[PDB]
Amino acid sequence: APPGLVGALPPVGFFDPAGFAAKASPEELSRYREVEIMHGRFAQLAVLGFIIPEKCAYDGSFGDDFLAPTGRALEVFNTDPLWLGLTLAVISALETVRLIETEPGTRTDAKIESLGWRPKTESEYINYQVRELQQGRLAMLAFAGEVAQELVNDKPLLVNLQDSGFVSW
Amino acid sequence: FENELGVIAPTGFFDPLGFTQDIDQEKFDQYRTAELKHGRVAQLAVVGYVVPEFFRWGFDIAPGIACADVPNGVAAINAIPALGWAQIIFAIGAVDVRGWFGNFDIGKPDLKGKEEERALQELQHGRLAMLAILELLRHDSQNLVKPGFDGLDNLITGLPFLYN
Amino acid sequence: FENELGVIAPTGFFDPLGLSKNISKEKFDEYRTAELKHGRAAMLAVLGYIAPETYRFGFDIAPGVSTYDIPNGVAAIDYIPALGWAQIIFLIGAVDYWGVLGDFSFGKPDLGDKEEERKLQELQHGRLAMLAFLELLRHDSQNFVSPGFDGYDKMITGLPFMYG
Ligand code: CLA
Ligand SMILES: CC(=O)O[C@H]1CC(C)(C)C(=C=C/C(C)=C/C=C/C(C)=C/C=C/C=C(C)/C=C/C=C(\C)C(=O)C[C@@]23O[C@]2(C)C[C@@H](O)CC3(C)C)[C@](C)(O)C1
Ligand SMILES: CC1=C(C#C/C(C)=C/C=C/C(C)=C/C=C/C=C(C)/C=C/C=C(C)/C=C/[C@@]23O[C@]2(C)C[C@@H](O)CC3(C)C)C(C)(C)C[C@H](O)C1
Repeated sequence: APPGLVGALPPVGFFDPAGFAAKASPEELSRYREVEIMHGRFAQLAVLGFIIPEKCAYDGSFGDDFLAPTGRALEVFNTDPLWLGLTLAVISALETVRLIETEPGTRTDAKIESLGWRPKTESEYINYQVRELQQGRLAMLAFAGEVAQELVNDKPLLVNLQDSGFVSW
Repeated sequence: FENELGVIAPTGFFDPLGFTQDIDQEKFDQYRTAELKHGRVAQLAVVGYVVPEFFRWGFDIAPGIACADVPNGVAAINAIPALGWAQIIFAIGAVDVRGWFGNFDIGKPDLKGKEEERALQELQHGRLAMLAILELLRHDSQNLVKPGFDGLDNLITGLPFLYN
Repeated sequence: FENELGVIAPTGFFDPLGLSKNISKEKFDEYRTAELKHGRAAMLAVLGYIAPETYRFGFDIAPGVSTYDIPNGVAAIDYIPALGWAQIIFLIGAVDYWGVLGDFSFGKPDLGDKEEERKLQELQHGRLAMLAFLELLRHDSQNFVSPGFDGYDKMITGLPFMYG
């Protein structure tokens, strides 16, 4: 069914119930894959960002005002809004650098070849691409869930776990 | 080295961080020896954690002490005199390097046909036991440094029948 | 084997019990390796049984114990906790089997036209140091069991000026 995209794994297979990777063009599928990779990268970072500041609030490690009322990371919109604005601005600037340099079709290769490590063979690479994609998918789901849950009952993740009797700490 | 005992589903060849990239057969043989020995030790260690929870020997390790008073987990490395621990260590070493009270020919059965399958099974069990021994060590040591810190009481938390 | 290194004038070839007849050169290599290692360790012993009698380092070996109070000799063992002893034993082994922290090439000199004379000096010193350690252990242990035995209450009896 698929056209050679490195994705697709044993748990399910080629997951495409709605029929999008048959009604698209050769360039459209490339853009879809890029969209996937990028969303995942951001998400993964955002999940780690939700976890660590919130925990540092739970452990009294940043003072008694860090995420003041509850401890939710969605509370930065109340305490320090301009900091969040400037951070989104810096992200936007570096991503404008991306949009300028990278050309249509790439938009994912940061040319970070020597600055980091990489698998030496070729099969392992295919595996690492599949991994990046899978971690990104799981992170997308996790971020959506965290945001929805916190907007439902204003309460941090670890505390929502502690209450309601889902952990043992 | 993509075809050597240890390749089993789901993960075909689990060398993600490129360790078998540029190595000769000697180094991979050393790695396999370390893996097999580690696995065997881990399996014996897990069995050792479980069994003293419902049975203790009838002798008296160390001058006093007695085998039925010693704590069960990460402790008992500080409740047995150091000389006895050193002697046990060196005896295990004698069995390890010299291979002494550990090579009896009645210990190498004729695995008619099934040799490779049984080697693969032994390696996989070693892997599982290595992870299990890590979990047991973490739970015990953490709940020893600060009683609690996990909520889960008891040392072998998982088999509640032993009431421990 | 009556021409290999290790023959001096008092007792030229020492082998009364015939422990080196019919052996292959591989073994005699292993025997010489054991002799050299034991000799070096015995020298370091006969030097570590003396130094603490007038100079204790100062640090804390374990969380509560101080190397200012632990008695010297076959008594310090049961003071340092068994985990610390083990953590040492394994590091000494790391230096002994994998040859780490002990193979720095600038420690191996070029004895030139003396490499057959300094090796013999090393071996003979080791032979003497082994017997010295035997005597020190005898005195130490015999008095640690029954205090006052042999009458010479001190440790390094032969060096009275130290005030053992
Ligand atoms: C004096 C006794 C003695 C001797 C001479 C040997 C000899 C050997 N062992 Mg060995 N071993 C022993 C006791 C001994 N063992 C005991 C009691 C255990 C625990 C079951 C093991 C577990 C063991 C494993 C798992 C492996 C060896 C390996 C080896 C080989 C070389 C590596 C080595 O020892 O350097 C030691 C070098 C080190 C760097 C030591 C590592 C220290 C670890 C990481 C942390 C130490 C934790 C702490 C100090 C000990 C707590 C446990 C203790 C209280 C029981 C060699 C044949 C290795 C092998 O076959 O080839 C690779 C190997 O993989 N041994
Ligand atoms: C820099 C350079 O030069 O080279 C670089 C190149 C390159 C490639 C960048 C490099 C790399 C790789 C990197 C950085 C890889 C990073 C990968 C990363 C960071 C992957 C995160 C996954 C997180 C997940 C899946 C979250 C799960 C979370 C899940 C599934 C949850 O359930 C969360 C949860 O909330 C729910 C939803 C409900 C809550 O009630 C309960 C909890 C809280 C449990 C290197 C190695 O750095 C070198
Ligand atoms: C330093 C220190 C410690 C220590 C220690 C250590 C490691 C001490 C080590 C002691 C050690 C290593 C003692 C070896 C003796 C070997 C001997 C005597 C060999 C004799 C061999 C003899 C006498 C002769 C043999 C033969 O002549 C025969 C019989 C016939 C001939 O044909 C052949 C030859 C010539 C070979 C403690 C205790 C751990 C704690 C303390 O706090 C600090």
